[PDB]
Amino acid sequence: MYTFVVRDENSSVYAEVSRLLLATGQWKRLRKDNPRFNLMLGERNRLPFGRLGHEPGLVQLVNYYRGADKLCRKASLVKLIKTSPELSESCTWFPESYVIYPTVFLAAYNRRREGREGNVWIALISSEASELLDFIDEQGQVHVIQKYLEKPLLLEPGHRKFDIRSWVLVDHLYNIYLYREGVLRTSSEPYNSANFQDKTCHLTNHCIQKYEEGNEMFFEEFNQYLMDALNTTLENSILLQIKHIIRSCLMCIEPAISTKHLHYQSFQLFGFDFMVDEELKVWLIEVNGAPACAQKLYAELCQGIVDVAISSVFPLATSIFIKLHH
Amino acid sequence: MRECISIHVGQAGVQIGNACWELYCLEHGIQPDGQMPSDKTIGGGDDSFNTFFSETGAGKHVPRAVFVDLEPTVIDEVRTGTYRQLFHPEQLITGKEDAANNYARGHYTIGKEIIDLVLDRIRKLADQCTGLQGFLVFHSFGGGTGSGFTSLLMERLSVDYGKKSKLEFSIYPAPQVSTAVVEPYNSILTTHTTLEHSDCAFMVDNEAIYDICRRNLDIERPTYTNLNRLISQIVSSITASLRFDGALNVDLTEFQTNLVPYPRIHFPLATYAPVISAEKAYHEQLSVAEITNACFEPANQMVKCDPRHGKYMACCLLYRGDVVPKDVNAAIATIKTKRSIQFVDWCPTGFKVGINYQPPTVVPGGDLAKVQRAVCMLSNTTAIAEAWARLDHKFDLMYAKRAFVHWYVGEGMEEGEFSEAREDMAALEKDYEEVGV
Amino acid sequence: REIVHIQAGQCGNQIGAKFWEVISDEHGIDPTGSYHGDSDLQLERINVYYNEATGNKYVPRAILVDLEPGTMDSVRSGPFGQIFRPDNFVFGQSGAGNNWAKGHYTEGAELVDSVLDVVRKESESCDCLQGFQLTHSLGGGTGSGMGTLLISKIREEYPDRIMNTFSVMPSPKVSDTVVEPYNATLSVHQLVENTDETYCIDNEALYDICFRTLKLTTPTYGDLNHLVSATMSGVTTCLRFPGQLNADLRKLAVNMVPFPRLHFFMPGFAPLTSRGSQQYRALTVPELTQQMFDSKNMMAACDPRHGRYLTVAAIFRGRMSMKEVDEQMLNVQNKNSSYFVEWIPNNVKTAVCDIPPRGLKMSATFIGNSTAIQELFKRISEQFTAMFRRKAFLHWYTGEGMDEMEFTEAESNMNDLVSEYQQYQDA
Amino acid sequence: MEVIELNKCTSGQSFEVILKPPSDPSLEEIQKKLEAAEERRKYQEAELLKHLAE
Ligand SMILES: Nc1nc2c(ncn2[C@@H]2O[C@H](COP(=O)(O)OP(=O)(O)OP(=O)(O)O)[C@@H](O)[C@H]2O)c(=O)[nH]1
Ligand SMILES: Nc1ncnc2c1ncn2[C@@H]1O[C@H](COP(=O)(O)OP(=O)(O)CP(=O)(O)O)[C@@H](O)[C@H]1O
Ligand SMILES: Cc1ccc(-c2[nH]nc3c2[C@@H](c2ccccc2)N(c2ccc(O)cc2)C3=O)cc1
Ligand SMILES: Nc1nc2c(ncn2[C@@H]2O[C@H](COP(=O)(O)OP(=O)(O)O)[C@@H](O)[C@H]2O)c(=O)[nH]1
Ligand SMILES: [Ca+2]
Ligand SMILES: [Mg+2]
Ligand SMILES: [Mg+2]
Repeated sequence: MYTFVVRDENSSVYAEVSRLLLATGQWKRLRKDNPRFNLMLGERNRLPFGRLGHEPGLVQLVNYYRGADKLCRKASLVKLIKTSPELSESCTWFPESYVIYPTVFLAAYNRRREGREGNVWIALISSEASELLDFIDEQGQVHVIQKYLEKPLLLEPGHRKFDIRSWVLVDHLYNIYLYREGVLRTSSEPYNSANFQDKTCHLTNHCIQKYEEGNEMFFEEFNQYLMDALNTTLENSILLQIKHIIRSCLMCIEPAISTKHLHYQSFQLFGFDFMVDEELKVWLIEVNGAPACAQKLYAELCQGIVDVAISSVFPLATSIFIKLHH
Repeated sequence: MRECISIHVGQAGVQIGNACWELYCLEHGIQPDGQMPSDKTIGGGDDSFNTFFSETGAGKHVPRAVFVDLEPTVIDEVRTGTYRQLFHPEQLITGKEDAANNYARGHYTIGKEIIDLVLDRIRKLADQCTGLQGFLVFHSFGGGTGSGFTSLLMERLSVDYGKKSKLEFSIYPAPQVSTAVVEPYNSILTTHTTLEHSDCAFMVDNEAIYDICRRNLDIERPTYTNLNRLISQIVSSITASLRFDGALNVDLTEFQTNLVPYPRIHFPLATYAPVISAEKAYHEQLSVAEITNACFEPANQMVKCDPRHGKYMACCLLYRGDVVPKDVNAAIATIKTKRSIQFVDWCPTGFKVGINYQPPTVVPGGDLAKVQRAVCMLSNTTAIAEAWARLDHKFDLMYAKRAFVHWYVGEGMEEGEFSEAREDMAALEKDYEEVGV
Repeated sequence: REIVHIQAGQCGNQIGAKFWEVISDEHGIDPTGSYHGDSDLQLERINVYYNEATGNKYVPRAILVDLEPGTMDSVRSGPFGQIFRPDNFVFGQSGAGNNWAKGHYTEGAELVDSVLDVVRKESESCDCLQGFQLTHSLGGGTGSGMGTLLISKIREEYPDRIMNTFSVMPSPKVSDTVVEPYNATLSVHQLVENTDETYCIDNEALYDICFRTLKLTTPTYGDLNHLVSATMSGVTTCLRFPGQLNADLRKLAVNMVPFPRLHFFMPGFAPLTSRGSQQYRALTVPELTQQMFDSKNMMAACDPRHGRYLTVAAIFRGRMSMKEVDEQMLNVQNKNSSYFVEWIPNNVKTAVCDIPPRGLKMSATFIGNSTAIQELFKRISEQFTAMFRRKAFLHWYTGEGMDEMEFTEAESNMNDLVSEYQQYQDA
Repeated sequence: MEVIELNKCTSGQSFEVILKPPSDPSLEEIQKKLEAAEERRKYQEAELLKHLAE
């Protein structure tokens, strides 16, 4: 009978994982402050990685990778992509970005005055540099500014923007498992590049949207649309590139966060956020380190966390993931 | 030449000191009676082994050591053990009644009755020193004597030898071989009262030594004897530069200069490789590159923690054996790329290297196999603060209910010394955290 | 590190005598005091309990006290009765009539100074006296009333030595008189103030163990005292033999007692054996661990699942794997960790000693500081107030000069002790 | 990767490799504290003896 503690009550994904564990009859949940746990479903901030793996007689496992924030912070992801030789200054899949503080960005925006090319960026969106730079100083904290993708792929009927959330699970062995169910999070508003301050058709976040149910189109429909409208498949036109981006990011930070020879072990669920332009090119927007899941897919994905990340380490009495081979 | 005096305090300190002096004698060719056929300067010398051994007109080489325990059991084994010849009876100081795992009993009640005698014996060795460098103090954090008497001794040594360096070798408490439920209390109390009196302290977590013995020596349930022979190897790597010809870490002052830029943050992580079982018949001998790479594996550290998530302020490599500079720089070259090694901005990214050609000496019949090359890495990384966090958490758990506090108050300590010592620890963790982010 | 042993009244001298029989056999000392053993672990710590006499004989550091001569002539006739130093039989003639007031204030006070004279002559031959252990019951008059008088006076003369007791609690299942709850409540009031460590030996549990587990339909004090001497041997193993620990009474108090008044220990033993009949399959380390934590192996009739463990000591005896003992001990904690208070980290400590007790290859002794012990004091408190609310049987005590007030104080101290245990079981 | 301060001798050699440049209380106070602690023990103990005398 394995043991686990819960330290993030606000977690929909692990609210499910703990209910699944208890219902196998072979897991018992302890009080959050009891140190004799096998598994820590930990808190998001200041998780005590330094108190793990010092329990004699306890294999210990936690659902976060120490150091993985360097991927899941707008400003940290920029610094990691610009300074790691594995991810050249030119990734070809990351949008141009700079970390401006509020108390070399201008060198590039001026370049766009040469050809009067697109010059929309984001934090929030604007067209002149001053409009935005005054906004990062009005907020007070570090913002990151980034080239807005002025020609996104638009779903018809609707002429609508969208982003793709992929859920990636990385187990204690550093296997990279990409959940096969993605979600498109679409804008019900027809896209138009004239009024940015009306950011209902630009910001494609589910909340910001307070054709398809829940402004969410799963991979079944989207692959069918690509076949009918563009004569290609989701795998060929977009998913190859997504698997390449996931593998590249996670292979980059692997020496810094791997728990292979460590006295405790980590896995973590990531949500990768992508953006497909009109030439069927895939771009990486952000990496979310504590992602939520779509309602239809909570059952399948939380069960698969148990199978792959937890029961893999603590066994009990065809698959939903693609292994990204590195 | 400049002499060093070793002081061993309590059970852990005395037993580790015995392991070390046994090892020193094998490494310098001094037999259990203290005769050293190699010393042709009879009854004298300013050789660098005279840093640790004085000589009699009869040519006996006597450790510059004082052993002190508040009870007689342990030092009595020295007094009748195989190296009973080595020490002068005046060097072995014993009480009748020990500290009972109670910091305040060792520091206040019992400590107050023996501190003048011990400092009088310490003064007798200092008077045989032409230019004394300072002290190496061995002790547990956990014992009542180790924690409480050592912190009283460290205060007085500052008073009496204001100009002398003091180094610590400190055994950090592990539940797998622990003696007392209150060791977190004693650990914090002795750290708080000792911090400003110690220039450099090497913490050995018994948990880490224990797991190296199980993994790499294949010992099912390590004994103190297994732990101490491995610990004494590490101590020997660290002190070899004081006892041998060389140009790195030649006096105690150089340890501070090389490993401690900020004075409170004086706890370097030690990492040792290779640890090879002596029953392992076929052992492929490890290369310079392999043993150096192993210096960045947490499984080989004296304290388990993750240096990838801290920053370095300094780093020394200490090799014993068939090692030449070129292999070390080649090994360092390819490890710089493959590893997360972040130094603080106000420190150069670099390594001080020391090579001693005599390969490691191993106790005959012990557990460590002889090897052709070994390395001890000393790195001042903020990740060692993980150990402070663990201890302080355990202290907070007990002290919030004031569990066991009456044992300390009943020895004349005030409850407030607890929260004072804890607040100092709180500032210590905050210092590490500023430097390391 | 000499211990001075005192045994007082009928129960105290009966379990006292069994203790010295059992450990004497373990240290290889015969009934005439001569050592006839094989190992040297037997003699390394022999001085904790034995003084050495000319002729190289070993004489228990034991003072035998009673207000009646009856039981003590029984000891002197018993098998090992000749090993005791005869000057150390200190006894009166009146008895105490199962009356705490007689033992503590009238009869006992007449005799206590000559007991303290023997205690003093024993202490003055000690290199480093740890302190004292007293065997006694709380239900009669001598061990109860005079036993706690001795403790109060020993603490006045030796305020900085450890005071340790084995205290047999009364039970209606093995009951001599109706006034046992009065004597026990008055005694617990003294124990709470003046001892560092008391092993609560519940005649209720010894009876239930004899009846249910050992299948003895009519337990006697002989059947009970077999269980008591096996426990007493087990809990003192660390004092009498060498370990990785250099174990003594103060280190035990430091690690077992987080708050001064909560020093009442639940002892347990495994395997539970009836006297005479031996069984030939040694237990396995998994079995020892499970039984010694089983409520059925506890010598205080308290359910450990109704409280929490503040601290635990476990002492394994015999040839066994220390790896497997560490594994099984870590297994029982991590599996039932809710019954261990989380605010005392690592509150379970385990020792192994090579020499098993007589007639077993494997045994395990358990010492628990559990908040469940409040069940024992509640029980005695309910029996006390049932009579006391009608002042029943008080005249036996007011006739010796006692006031009702002193009963109200003792009851109220014992109820505070109960509330203090409930404080930390919820913490 | 810069190597510096190479010192050689018959026992071994030492040196330094740069991969990148940068970017007390008195005896009498002790004596008070200890003697204060011993007085607090004596107070506590005299209180016990006063109580036992009662
Ligand atoms: N590595 C190692 N650690 C030891 C050794 N002996 C004791 N320890 C550690 O020291 C801690 C307790 O401190 P001790 O040094 O044994 O106690 P002490 O110094 O004699 O002080 P007292 O309380 O008076 O006995 C234990 O938790 C052990 O882990 C040893 O020989 N080697
Ligand atoms: N370079 C770019 N070009 C075009 N559109 C972009 C863009 N960068 C972001 N967007 C769009 O605008 C939105 C801005 O929201 P942002 O990316 O800051 O939210 P988020 O992804 O942090 C929310 P959550 O954490 O809930 O996923 C993105 O979600 C995406 O739809
Ligand atoms: C949670 C806990 C419990 C005890 C200790 C500790 N520390 N030192 C000593 C103890 C006990 C003891 C307990 C079990 C195993 C070995 C020692 N003990 C002892 C003394 C006399 C005895 O008759 C029996 C036991 C010591 O001497 C530390 C933590
Ligand atoms: N376990 C056990 N309990 C006893 C024994 N003798 C007496 N008792 C208990 O002690 C109580 C009587 O007190 P007792 O010690 O005999 O009176 P005393 O002579 O004044 O000390 C009774 O409640 C019994 O249960 C014995 O041999 N073994
Ligand atoms: Ca010389
Ligand atoms: Mg000791
Ligand atoms: Mg009777």
